[PDB]
Amino acid sequence: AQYEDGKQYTTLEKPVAGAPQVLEFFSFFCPHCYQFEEVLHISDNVKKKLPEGVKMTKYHVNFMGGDLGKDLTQAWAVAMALGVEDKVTVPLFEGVQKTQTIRSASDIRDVFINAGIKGEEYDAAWNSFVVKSLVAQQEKAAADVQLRGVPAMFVNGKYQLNPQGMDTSNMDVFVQQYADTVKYLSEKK
Repeated sequence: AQYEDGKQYTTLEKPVAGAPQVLEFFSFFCPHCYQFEEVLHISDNVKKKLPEGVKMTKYHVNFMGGDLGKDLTQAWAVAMALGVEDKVTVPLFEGVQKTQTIRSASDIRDVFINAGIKGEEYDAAWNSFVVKSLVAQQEKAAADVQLRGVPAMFVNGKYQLNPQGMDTSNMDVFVQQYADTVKYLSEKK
């Protein structure tokens, strides 16, 4: 087969009912995740290959970066609640990995302020129970798939992407293979 269970993807031994159709996990501390988002633009290219209106979900994880890592999971919940992911993803990645200026929860807040989210609005969302619920959803989704590494992509709660053996000598060819593979997995019956 051109797509083989155990090679380009794995079938979860314990599938997850009700899971998002396309579910990515990342950490702003995760170096491959910086490449995936800032250089390869994996999420955007998967989106362009799936039908218009499929739900893609992207969650942050707690198991990298200790205290600040868990602060970033709560900040990502704020980003999802306010719908400002496209404004803060680059400065959060660069603040953690490029300039390394994000060292406290206040430094995270500064990134939102600089991106145009008013301090009053960020603070209200940060302390809101809507955000607490999104934090819980992120933790539960990770536990549902027994998540131990990032970046990770899961399709229909049933399949995990395995990019590790794919040819990465050409970054556009690799991104296309990745997206075509997600599309194939989404179409499995």
